[PDB]
Amino acid sequence: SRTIGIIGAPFSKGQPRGGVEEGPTVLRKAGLLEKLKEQECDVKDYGDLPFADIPNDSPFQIVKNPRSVGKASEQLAGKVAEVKKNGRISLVLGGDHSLAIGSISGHARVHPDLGVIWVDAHTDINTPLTTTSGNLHGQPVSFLLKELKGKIPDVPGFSWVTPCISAKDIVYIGLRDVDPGEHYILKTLGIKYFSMTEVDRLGIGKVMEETLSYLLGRKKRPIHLSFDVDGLDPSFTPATGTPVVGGLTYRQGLYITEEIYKTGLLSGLDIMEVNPSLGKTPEEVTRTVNTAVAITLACFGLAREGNHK
Amino acid sequence: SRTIGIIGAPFSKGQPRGGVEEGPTVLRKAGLLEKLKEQECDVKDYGDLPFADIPNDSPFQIVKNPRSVGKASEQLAGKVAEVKKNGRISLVLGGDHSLAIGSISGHARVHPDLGVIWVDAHTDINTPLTTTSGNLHGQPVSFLLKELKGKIPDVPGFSWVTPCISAKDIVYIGLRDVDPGEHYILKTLGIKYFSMTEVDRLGIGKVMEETLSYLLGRKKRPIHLSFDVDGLDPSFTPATGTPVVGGLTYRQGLYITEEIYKTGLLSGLDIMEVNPSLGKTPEEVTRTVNTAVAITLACFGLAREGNHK
Amino acid sequence: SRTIGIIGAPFSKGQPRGGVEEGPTVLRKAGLLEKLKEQECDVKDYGDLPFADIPNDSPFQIVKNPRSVGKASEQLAGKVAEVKKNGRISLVLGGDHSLAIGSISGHARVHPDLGVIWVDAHTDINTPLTTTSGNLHGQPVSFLLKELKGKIPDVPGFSWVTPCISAKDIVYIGLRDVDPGEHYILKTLGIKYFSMTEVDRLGIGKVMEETLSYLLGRKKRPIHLSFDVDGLDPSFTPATGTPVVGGLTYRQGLYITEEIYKTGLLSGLDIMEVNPSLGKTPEEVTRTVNTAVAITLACFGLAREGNHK
Ligand SMILES: N[C@@H](CSCC[B-](O)(O)O)C(=O)O
Ligand SMILES: N[C@@H](CSCC[B-](O)(O)O)C(=O)O
Ligand SMILES: N[C@@H](CSCC[B-](O)(O)O)C(=O)O
Ligand SMILES: [Mn+2]
Ligand SMILES: [Mn+2]
Ligand SMILES: [Mn+2]
Ligand SMILES: [Mn+2]
Ligand SMILES: [Mn+2]
Ligand SMILES: [Mn+2]
Repeated sequence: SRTIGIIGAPFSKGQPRGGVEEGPTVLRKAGLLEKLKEQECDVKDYGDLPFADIPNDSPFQIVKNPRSVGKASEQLAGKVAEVKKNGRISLVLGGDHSLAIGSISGHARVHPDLGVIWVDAHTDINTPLTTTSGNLHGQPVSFLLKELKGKIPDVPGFSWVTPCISAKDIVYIGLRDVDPGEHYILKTLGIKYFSMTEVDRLGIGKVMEETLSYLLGRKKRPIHLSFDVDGLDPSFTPATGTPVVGGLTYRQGLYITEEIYKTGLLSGLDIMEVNPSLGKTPEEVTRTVNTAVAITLACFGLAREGNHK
Repeated sequence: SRTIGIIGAPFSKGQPRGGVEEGPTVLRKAGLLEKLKEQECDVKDYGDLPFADIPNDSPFQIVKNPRSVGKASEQLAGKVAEVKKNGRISLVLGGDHSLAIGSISGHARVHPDLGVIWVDAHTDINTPLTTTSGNLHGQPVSFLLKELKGKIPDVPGFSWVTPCISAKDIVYIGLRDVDPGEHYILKTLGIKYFSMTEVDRLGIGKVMEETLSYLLGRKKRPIHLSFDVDGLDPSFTPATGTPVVGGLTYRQGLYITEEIYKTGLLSGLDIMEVNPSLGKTPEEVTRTVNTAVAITLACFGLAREGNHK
Repeated sequence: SRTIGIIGAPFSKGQPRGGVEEGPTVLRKAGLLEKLKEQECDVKDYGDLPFADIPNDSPFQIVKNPRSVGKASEQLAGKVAEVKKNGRISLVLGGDHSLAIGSISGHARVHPDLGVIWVDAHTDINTPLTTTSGNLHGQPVSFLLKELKGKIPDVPGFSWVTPCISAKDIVYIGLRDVDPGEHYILKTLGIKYFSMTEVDRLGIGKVMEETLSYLLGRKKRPIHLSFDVDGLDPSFTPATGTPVVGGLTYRQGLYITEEIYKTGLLSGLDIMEVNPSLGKTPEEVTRTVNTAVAITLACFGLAREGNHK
């Protein structure tokens, strides 16, 4: 069938609010393993990677925690190749979406041919020289992008990085807050993206068919879904660090995942940007966490129409 | 025009929470008659059927209140034929969705040629031998289904039942919680169904056109819409006994009904599973009840674009 | 590029609740000017028109404040021609949707060839002789409509009015509460309209393409978008005087505006029916006001996918 390879990643130095490290914990305690098990799958729990804080991690210009971040992605990069090595799907319940540099790295080391689906309200493609806020959780893509190589400077922590995916091989879904420089990158590189504008025009039914035919048209290669919880409307996932209104509906989040699942080409998965601490009432934490589990499971089989052996 | 035949059915022994018997009451007191009247229709209020509790109604295996349930459907079965007999549309504001065995019975006795539209978050097609919870409110379809005859055992209360509708003559809309055995029945019998997955893919616009062309393609026969309030998202109908998230929007519920109305082939209608007692605030009761009325009326003419004589 | 011409219009005598006059104020204080500026546009703030209350404004039959209303539209009519005169888009943050008679007047005086997009949960096409409630905020269209001339009586305050737009030149979007007489006008005149029923059938993607091809098919003429905040669901714009459930989603409101913007044929705009006083919590005021700004800006360039110079 499809074997799962779990990697907990309680990292938060890719952005300001630390709580995001609570993700693996909360995710796990919400009953993620048993639920996957209730389905058809050999869950391999490679545990939570221990990250040793970098004592002297002085900024690169305005970029905070570069080494702290770059190593977490390096550590994670190795691991992710080990699970893809044991012929299993890599499942990364992350902290901040900066780890994406890591996930996609180890995955590519194995399947350099993969295709990416970036579900997120943000592009996360700012470079170390375009970032305004200066947080790394919003620049992962620019490190992975081949056509962007040369645009990216030499930052402490990422000597190891080698651009793996090309502009013609990633698709964005759920975008509604792109920085002026990120938009310039989007249109100039010719990146395929479905902002909330297109989801409204085509509906999620057409959006999914187009993303997948655009990705799996020529060849049937490995798929990597980087999933940022803030891709969905804050009424479904309120406990995120950077939420925007006009997001994807509970149902829309479930359609994407069921459709990706259905192709059976998923090789890598990451569930990012959830921070229970940032939720208002205790139920908003429940609402953001449960919704998160409700999506992971759909990726691994669960369909609203039913299942059976 | 189209004459209405009202039948109140305060039954609840098809499931655990009794409040569902409040439906006819609350429905009526919400001003259902006058509103229908405000439109074009001869409302015939055949009243609320008096159900005498069955003193000794011991379970059939794990199936509770079999006789209590089977007779309510038998009583109701008769009545429903009387209204279809007086050339009127049968309108059943029910209690629990177990009465469906009854509604569809008396209706079929008259128009054995009818077609069914099961709007519900659940299939309600468990047999007396597949039911896990063991409640009858989640097995009505298996009693009505011809291809299922032979699968259904001999249970106290339903000697009278004769499978009326066939697998190729019912359509499910709003499904998102189907039991492992129910799903096996769905796919094996080749039943037409639009789970929330398809509503997301095709949108309600295409879903309605496809359900109706699939049903009314060959011939223009009678239509029976069994409507379970939990078919809609619990933010619109929170006062239900078994609600699921990811449901149908207020607007989507209204589109189905306006489209069914527009065909003018509606012969039977049932509004089930509403239980005011199960609502949190007093307004959630108002929200679930009013939404319910807002759908009934659409079935009988009211259109968001307007009306006039 | 596209120059903006602002006209504040704190008018409320077109309906009962006065607060609607707070619109220009709240709108402005919410940072509307700077935000437009953040984009590409020469904002011309022609200020808030001073309206002198009419001491003796006795009703015309059941029509309250006729002169008070008719002059506000006359005053506004002049002004709107001045901004269209300075080759700028007319932006009218109004009070009650009765001012529409005015906006569309001065605009037409300049571009008698314009096309109209009436986004609203209501048709607002009752005549002085069909109006039941008797409020003018729900009859603006009947004064502007050519085919309706002759149906409209001679009411104090509007001798100046000359029907500018024809039945084949306006489109309604977001309708869900049309009076029996308004519906009769709709169907008889052959007016193009997309009630919530059609938005559900075609989705907003098809709705926008059809409205614009129906309007801009033959010729590429000026566009006037009259925007009533109650066109959207009261969960997005709760602080309105006459809100209805089943409305347009935040996202749907944004799609319309981005699509209208994209044609680059917008010449006139009005943002009506917002009344902060009528909101429950202080945040519902924030929710209704911010949502309003989020739409204005989309009309003038802001796109969820991004922007840049
Ligand atoms: N435009 C923002 C992007 S924040 C992105 C956050 B997240 O990882 O959740 O997408 C910046 O420059 O930090
Ligand atoms: N799978 C559940 C179905 S409960 C159905 C409830 B109702 O009538 O509301 O659809 C069971 O076996 O009882
Ligand atoms: N049918 C109502 C329409 S109220 C319309 C209000 B508004 O301007 O917001 O659309 C009447 O006759 O007053
Ligand atoms: Mn992200
Ligand atoms: Mn994000
Ligand atoms: Mn049911
Ligand atoms: Mn149900
Ligand atoms: Mn209006
Ligand atoms: Mn309105």
